[PDB]
Amino acid sequence: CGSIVPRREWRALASECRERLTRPVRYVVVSHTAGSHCDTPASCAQQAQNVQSYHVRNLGWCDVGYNFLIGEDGLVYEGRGWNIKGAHAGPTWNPISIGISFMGNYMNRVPPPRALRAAQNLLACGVALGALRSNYEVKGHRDVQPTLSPGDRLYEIIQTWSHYRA
Amino acid sequence: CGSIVPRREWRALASECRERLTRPVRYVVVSHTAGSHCDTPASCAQQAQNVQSYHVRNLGWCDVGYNFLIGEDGLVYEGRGWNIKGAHAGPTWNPISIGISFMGNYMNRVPPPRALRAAQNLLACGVALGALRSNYEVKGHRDVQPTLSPGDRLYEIIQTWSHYRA
Ligand SMILES: [Cl-]
Repeated sequence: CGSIVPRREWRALASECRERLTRPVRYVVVSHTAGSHCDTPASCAQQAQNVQSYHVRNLGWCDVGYNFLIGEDGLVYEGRGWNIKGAHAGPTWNPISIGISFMGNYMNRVPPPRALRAAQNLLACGVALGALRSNYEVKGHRDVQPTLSPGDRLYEIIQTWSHYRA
Repeated sequence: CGSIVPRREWRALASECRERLTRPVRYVVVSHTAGSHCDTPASCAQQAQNVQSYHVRNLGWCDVGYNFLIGEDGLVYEGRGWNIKGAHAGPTWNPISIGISFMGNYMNRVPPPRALRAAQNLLACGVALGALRSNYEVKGHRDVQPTLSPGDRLYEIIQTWSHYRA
């Protein structure tokens, strides 16, 4: 499901994280990377590489912090996946959430419809696989942490999603 | 289920097809367009437009002949959809099948894994929706019509699919 781009396909470094999420997960936190935007499979694969590079080598993390990344190419990029706890929303929310991050800065841009489609489809695939609860709740990154993420315009959109709860 | 680029998004001309398929459909016929390939959302949306233009304007069909198109950008493009009979495999197979076409020429190229993923994912959602049978069968275009489509290399791959039946 999701036609998710797997780790090796975007040339990811090997994970070394061990902490597992306890399925089914009840929460989904939507962020933005506040990094560069990308609109092709080649450029978004490079961008997921860059995001992981910063988390791995500079911040010293066991892997890219997000469970999944959404490109403006309309594709979902595998981060830590469904079963591995992320590092994207702080110690309160990391073990009870799935963190999906839109690659870009969305204070003054909206992501394209195909990016939003990929995100909602990804969440449906998480329900189908048992990784998410049927009644999962979507939160903005700014609703759980002091941050402008996921950006004003993207935040406006996710507030209209049927599973969003402030 | 599934993420599909809708007709209006790739700026399709309005369909005038009326004849319906009978759910659930038993057969899926995999073609290639034998035309240009594309690996970005912008270029693949244009390519779906070009394919439809040739079918509608030159061949005089009611819409693009394919039920769905697959781009090398990794996205699925809505053709006639799940419920409308296509024009892709001749009068014997058109009324009993779903026609999916990889946009490109795959005599000497393989489609990228993300294109293959998009096609397999699309068929799974067809089953989930009830548009396809649980036990649908995948055929190559050359298995039902005299043609090189879907191309030697693509044909080699679909023969390895679990629902393939020569
Ligand atoms: Cl970490």
